[PDB]
Amino acid sequence: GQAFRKFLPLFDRVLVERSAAETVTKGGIMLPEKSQGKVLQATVVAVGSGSKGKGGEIQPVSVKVGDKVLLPEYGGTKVVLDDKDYFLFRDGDILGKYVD
Amino acid sequence: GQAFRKFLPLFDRVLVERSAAETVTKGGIMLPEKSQGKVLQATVVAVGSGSKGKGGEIQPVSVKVGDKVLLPEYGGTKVVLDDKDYFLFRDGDILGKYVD
Amino acid sequence: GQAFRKFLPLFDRVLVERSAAETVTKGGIMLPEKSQGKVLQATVVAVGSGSKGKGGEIQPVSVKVGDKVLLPEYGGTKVVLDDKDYFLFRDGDILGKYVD
Amino acid sequence: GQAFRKFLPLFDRVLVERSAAETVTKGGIMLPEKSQGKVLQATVVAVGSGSKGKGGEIQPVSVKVGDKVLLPEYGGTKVVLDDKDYFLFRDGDILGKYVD
Amino acid sequence: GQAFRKFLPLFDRVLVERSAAETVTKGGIMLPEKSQGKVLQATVVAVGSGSKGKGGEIQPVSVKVGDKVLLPEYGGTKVVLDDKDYFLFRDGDILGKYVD
Amino acid sequence: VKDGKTLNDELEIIEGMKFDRGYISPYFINTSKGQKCEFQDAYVLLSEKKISSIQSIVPALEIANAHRKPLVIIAEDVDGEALSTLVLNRLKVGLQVVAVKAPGFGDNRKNQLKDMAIATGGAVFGEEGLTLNLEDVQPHDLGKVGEVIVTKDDAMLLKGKGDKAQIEKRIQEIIE
Repeated sequence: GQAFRKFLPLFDRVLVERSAAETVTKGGIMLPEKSQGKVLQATVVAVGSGSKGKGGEIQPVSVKVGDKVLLPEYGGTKVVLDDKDYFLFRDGDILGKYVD
Repeated sequence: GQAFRKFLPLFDRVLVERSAAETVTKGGIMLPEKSQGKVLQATVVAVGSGSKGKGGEIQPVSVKVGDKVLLPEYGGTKVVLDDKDYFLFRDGDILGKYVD
Repeated sequence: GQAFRKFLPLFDRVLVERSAAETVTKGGIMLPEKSQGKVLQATVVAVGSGSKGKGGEIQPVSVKVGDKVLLPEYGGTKVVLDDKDYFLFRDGDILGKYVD
Repeated sequence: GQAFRKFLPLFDRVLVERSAAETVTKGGIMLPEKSQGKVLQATVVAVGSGSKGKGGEIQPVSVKVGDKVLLPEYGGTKVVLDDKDYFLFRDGDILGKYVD
Repeated sequence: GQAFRKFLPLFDRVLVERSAAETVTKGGIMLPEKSQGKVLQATVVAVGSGSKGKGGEIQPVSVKVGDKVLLPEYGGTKVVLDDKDYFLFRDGDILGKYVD
Repeated sequence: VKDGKTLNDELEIIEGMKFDRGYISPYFINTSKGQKCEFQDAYVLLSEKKISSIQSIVPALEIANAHRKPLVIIAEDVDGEALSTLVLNRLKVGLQVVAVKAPGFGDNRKNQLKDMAIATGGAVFGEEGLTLNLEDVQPHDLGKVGEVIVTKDDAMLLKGKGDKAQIEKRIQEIIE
């Protein structure tokens, strides 16, 4: 598993950081902060070693550090690292990847 | 798995787009938009790699990109790709496909 | 699997059509349409490929197209094919067959 | 399994002690005790032998004594050892480790 | 398994007796009996043969007769043997042992 | 014109900004001779919303403690965790702080708080329009008063360090 800010996720957990909320629209219209919901786009910054789905070996997580991912609305655990927000999900919770 | 608008579903998730709602009847009578429910017919635009149902290998999804399928009423996750609506299901949520 | 009206059920699902409701009794007494409940007798018109109950192979569905079967009261999904009613069940939901 | 205070956890349970609650802020402002929630940071002081996830062998716990771990909000059992507070979790309850 | 007072528990069940409630404090202050709850410390007096967790063999219980153990708050069954209180647990319910 | 309790008429001149809200807790008293809290060269934190959480009151106190200057918190209400923090820092280490309710009932309360902000040179926090938050406080967002006297029933702010142009502009707005 890969660590981040000296934090290593256990088992199949994935630590991400949510993308910055959009403050202005595409035409220059400023948005209230309290009307901005949780940003479902994230980048993977830490990955656990992986659980043991089959017998005898460790299944690796399907995402690596640096992947852009789409998070679900529910299922994230708040984690504070060096006074900064991060979110811990199970590997099966992440909906999809943005490939480039 | 196959990507679509640089979005790749993880595991056995399938990304579809719902078909266009019917606005007029066969006899030429316009319908209100708010009386149109969710269209349960869709075409598959993205497929995940597939989960590991058996031991040691990856099971592919039963549907490929370009299949028209019949969606269930509940079980789809809203996904916005380039300001356009798309819906993400599980592979087993899908009822059936239309073959031609 | 076998298709019907260009519709193929996925996995172990079975598409049937419910038998016609009885309108007159055996002595010639006509019945209200509201008092006629859902007819639990059906004929199988489409079968899916079948799920994978054991490891490595596909289990076929226990019913074929043309079998007359007895349906449970709950568990059927409404499917409209060419403006006609049809019902989709799981293979284990069907109670029994009538063999001749 | 490793014991501590003549106490040995059974199965895959992990005995930790919660880190000391912060009483003053970084600007030297004293905080009320009742406004201090449960400290989610802990150090592992005892580990069980481990359950048998696979067939025939004992799976060891993923954490050893002395590891700095991050605790979940719920899932800990209060254990009193020599008039001192300790908390017993399952192995899979632990979110992650602080490696150095 | 090992029996006690002509009673042998079946499967992975463990028969213990709770330690005597503390009547006086360390400073000489007597306590009311109604304020003394269930004593979670116990000694194992009988063990079952164990269940069959794996295929073909019987898994023995992790505790033996004479082991000082820590019980959970809930999950015990009252057993009266020769007009004396005893409590029957599942093997997985016991939190840990006191090893000397 | 009001009732007098004496035999003769008396004239009282109320200077500065005095309103009918006293201290929230009696532990802020530092001058026992009149049972009042007196500070000189004090910061002023103004909140249009209530302060009841730890995170909404720590950085203002950190600014006050780092600059070694007294803090006056005028809000709708200070209660619970923030109030206990204020009292604990007052009693134990001797932090120069006092908390006062904001006068008025409705739009007049917001208008009075904005007038205090303009007079003192500070900013109003927890407002509807601009949405400034108490978690992000800078030293320039705090008003400055040369003198403050807080009794049980009233508070009084003297020689606030606001901008004269701001005050004249607010006065002309009130006139219009």
